[PDB]
Amino acid sequence: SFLGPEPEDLEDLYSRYKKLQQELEFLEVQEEYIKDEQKNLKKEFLHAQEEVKRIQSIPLVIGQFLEAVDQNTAIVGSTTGSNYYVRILSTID
Amino acid sequence: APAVDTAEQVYISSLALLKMLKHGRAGVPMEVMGLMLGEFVDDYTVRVIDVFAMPQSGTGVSVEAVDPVFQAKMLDMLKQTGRPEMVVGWYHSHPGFGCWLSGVDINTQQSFEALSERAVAVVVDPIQSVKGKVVIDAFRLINANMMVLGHEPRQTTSNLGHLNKPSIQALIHGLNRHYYSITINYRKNELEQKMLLNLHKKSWMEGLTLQDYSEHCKHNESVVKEMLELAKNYNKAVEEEDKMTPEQLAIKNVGKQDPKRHLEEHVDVLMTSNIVQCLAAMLDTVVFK
Amino acid sequence: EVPKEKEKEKVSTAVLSITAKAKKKEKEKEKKEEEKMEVDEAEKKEEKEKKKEPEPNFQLLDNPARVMPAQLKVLSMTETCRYQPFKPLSIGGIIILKDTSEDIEELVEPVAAHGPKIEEEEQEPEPPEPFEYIDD
Amino acid sequence: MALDGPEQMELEEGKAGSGLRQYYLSKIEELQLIVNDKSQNLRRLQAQRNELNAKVRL
Amino acid sequence: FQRCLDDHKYKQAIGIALETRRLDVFEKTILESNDVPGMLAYSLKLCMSLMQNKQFRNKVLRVLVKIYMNLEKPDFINVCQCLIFLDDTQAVSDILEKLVKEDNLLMAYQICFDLYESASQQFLSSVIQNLRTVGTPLKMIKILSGEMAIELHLQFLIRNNNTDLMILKNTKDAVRNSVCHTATVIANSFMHCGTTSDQFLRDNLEWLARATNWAKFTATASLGVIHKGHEKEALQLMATYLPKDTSPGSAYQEGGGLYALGLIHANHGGDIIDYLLNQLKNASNDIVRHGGSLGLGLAAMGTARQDVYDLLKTNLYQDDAVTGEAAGLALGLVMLGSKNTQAIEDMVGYAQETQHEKILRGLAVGIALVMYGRMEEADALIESLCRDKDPILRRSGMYTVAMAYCGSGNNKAIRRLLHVAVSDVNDDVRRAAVESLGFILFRTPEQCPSVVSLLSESYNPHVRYGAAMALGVCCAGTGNKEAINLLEPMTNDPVN
Repeated sequence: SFLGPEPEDLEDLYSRYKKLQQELEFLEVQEEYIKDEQKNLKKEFLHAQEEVKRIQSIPLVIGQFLEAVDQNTAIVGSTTGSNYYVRILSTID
Repeated sequence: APAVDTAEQVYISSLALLKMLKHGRAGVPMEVMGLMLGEFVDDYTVRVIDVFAMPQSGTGVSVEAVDPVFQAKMLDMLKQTGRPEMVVGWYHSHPGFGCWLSGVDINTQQSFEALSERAVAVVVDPIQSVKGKVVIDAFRLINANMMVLGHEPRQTTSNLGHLNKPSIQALIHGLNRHYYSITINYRKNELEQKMLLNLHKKSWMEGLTLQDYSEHCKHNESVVKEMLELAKNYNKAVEEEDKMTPEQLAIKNVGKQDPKRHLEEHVDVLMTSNIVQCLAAMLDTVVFK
Repeated sequence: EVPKEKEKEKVSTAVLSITAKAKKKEKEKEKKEEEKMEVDEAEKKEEKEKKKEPEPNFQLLDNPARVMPAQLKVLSMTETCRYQPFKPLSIGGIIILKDTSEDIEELVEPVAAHGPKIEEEEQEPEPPEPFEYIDD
Repeated sequence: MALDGPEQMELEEGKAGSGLRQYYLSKIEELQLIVNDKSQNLRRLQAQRNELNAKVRL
Repeated sequence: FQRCLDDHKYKQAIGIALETRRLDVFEKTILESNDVPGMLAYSLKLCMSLMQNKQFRNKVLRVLVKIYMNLEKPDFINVCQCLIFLDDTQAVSDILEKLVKEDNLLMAYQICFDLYESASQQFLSSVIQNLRTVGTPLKMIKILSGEMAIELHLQFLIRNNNTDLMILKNTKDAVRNSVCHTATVIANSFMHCGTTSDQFLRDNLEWLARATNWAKFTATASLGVIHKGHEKEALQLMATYLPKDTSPGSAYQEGGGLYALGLIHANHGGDIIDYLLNQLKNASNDIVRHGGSLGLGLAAMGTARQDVYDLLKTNLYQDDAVTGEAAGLALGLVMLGSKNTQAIEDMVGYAQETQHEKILRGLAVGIALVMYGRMEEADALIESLCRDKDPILRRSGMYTVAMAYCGSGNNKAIRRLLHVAVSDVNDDVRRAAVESLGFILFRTPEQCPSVVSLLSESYNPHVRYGAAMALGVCCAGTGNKEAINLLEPMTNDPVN
């Protein structure tokens, strides 16, 4: 037996849930596209790769690798009898 | 001042971008230039309808580079087809400097500048530009004296920036002073794009075409043998090989001639070839027989 | 705040260190018989700048409307305090039941303008005041 | 109400109306399941993407 | 529903009634709910949030206005929501006609002052003629036009005003003003909105002359917002710059003086509309005409007239570069909030015809205003624009969906913008798409930082600029915690 105000409170639980579900439906559409966004980012990537490729081509000097102190920078000795501490392009293995 | 002076976006047609690049590439390492033929619309749109090149020389990108014989001759052709165009400006390649103007470029830039305040010097990607994704920028060159008067800021306004450094801070100083990487957009429509997308008509036959079965069967056999070798190296590795730094990995998980990588390359190539070769032959057989 | 004023105050503070320092050093405590050294009388200089205070208060979220739990009265065509953006509900509250504006329904007055009756009650004087007058 | 406690009537008594609330809550319970897995799946793609972005920007 | 009726809760009733989608049920099957503020308002938002189907929503909102209209006290809140959302004359006309019977003159004014802020500016002009027939308790006209109304808000704005000129002075005095000139004028124009700060402009007359290019146009243009609804000073300031009184300086200054004039008097257009109309005919050329074209369309809102549409449409055909941009925006403003096939056609077709860049941008925003509260009907238009050959046309579609869908947040609208963005590497379409999302989602503004973050990560810094915008609009009245932190690394980044 009910005739109190309690069905108002019970309604609220449902009412909040329905709007929250709707926000998620916006996110459903976004989940499909984000898989597509990766594919476009890979396209941008490949065009962006052409930019590293220009430094990778001539003019180039040949050196000899002394040893790797770390990934991002290393110790090298160029073919001049001068040694330089220089950077590694995209952390070569 | 009631002066215009501002940054000019270049609207490049599809024939004009591909052609300029071609010239620039052909030209390496000698600096080569050529004129931009076009129409001017709007109040900062300079449109390059077409381009032609001035001959490849060790004396180019100088006032000496522009020849009256080639320019006239080229203009005369256009008339019979019935295309009226004005000299909107000039393009060039420097393949011994970046996508910035160089000292030799300055004399030519000045003459065109005086003639049309709406003639720019465009540096077109060759293969030397370190920051080269085929970024083309158009600049005008002023001097220091002009800047302090306040001629310099006008030029810089109304463009979206972007930082480059293909030749250290000296380039950057000139780059800011000029316009500072002016935005280039391209005029295209869907019909022109589609012609550029497909390699050839022949993909139709070729996509179907298979070698000899014997050779397919050989491929499968070659990879398997290769993979079998790598296997031993995978076995020790699996205990970690999620670790950062290749130097550290070299001892621990056999990071010297990495088995994960070798195995993944072998599996990808083998996979796509075997399926496509099976599919093609089998599909053709049902239609023909 | 503008820097111009700030420069003036920095120089005025400095004068003080210079004057105390002057007399104190001059006194010879190293050429009289007693030596307690004159190098220990080495003072330094000071200046004064100021900049606006940052202090986040009444923040439920970074830049809500900054909800007060406490209410105040604001007059028509004025913020005696300063009102905050987008509160449709907190403006109106309960209309005051002694003012010359009252009405048939309560809290029908968001910051989108409303004009209540004077049929219900008249007490306090009505002030009309557009900028009409100033314009023409 | 509950998912328990039988009682007579339903015509307008209102115990049924409250009882339906407990079933209304079952509907959100059906829905909570779809939503958590959608957040986890979006997250899966984001991890991969964040990793791709880092290379290009760099 | 009978157990629910027996409990006598209106709040429970709207929720169940909603599920059933039956109108008699929403009011209570035998009318027993008579609370006019509170629960009643809640339903209107509920119907919008869950449902994406207009037809049923328009019926519910309308039925709820009529059942209350019978009651002695109607509410002014309930008619204002229908009025924007439906773009129906009826909702406001129904409540004001019952009001005649009452002879609460006072009540009618209260609704009208409310109507002006809340409702579409263009829409109010059509409403006036029909209200006169049903009858009023005429006196209504001044407030509905917006002339009286604007003047009362001006006393509010001016007295409280506090914000100094001093920041602008230092930079202008120190070094030459050209680029710096732009910087000063937008900050100056925005800060002193609705207050007397004519003081700065008038003595520092020299300030505007030193400028060049577009900055020059922008400088004179900036004044109007500062002198919004001052009919006093507005004419005088603009005169110098106009050929009305000496020393016009240049075309840019004249064009900007007309734009400023159009801004000041807009939304109560009286004597000014006729002068700018004559000027429109007369000049019909570039830099001067831009501002005049723009102002003319603004002046027309809140009094209406067909004549302004035709003249902007001929001006656009002629292929003047500068003015074309203004023309496009102004066509969208005049026709607004009813839908007009001619407006949509002219702006869409003209884009394809011109290769001139200024004209294009202007149209692209323009098609969007006129579609306001169409909802689903806008879908067909955005898709076409996106399908089109030119990359610029693809940007114009994004506008169309942005304006139309507001007042809802639906699944349908979002999906196509995103579509454009992934398919194309292209810098403009990605940045464009992200902004429009934030508008659709601000009817549940919490969703927006999640979606905008994903897109900002991308290789193009272009998308990031749009990301910033998307957040801004969404949160613009009141925001979230999350929106501010997202924006914050971009402020530090040194990409400009």
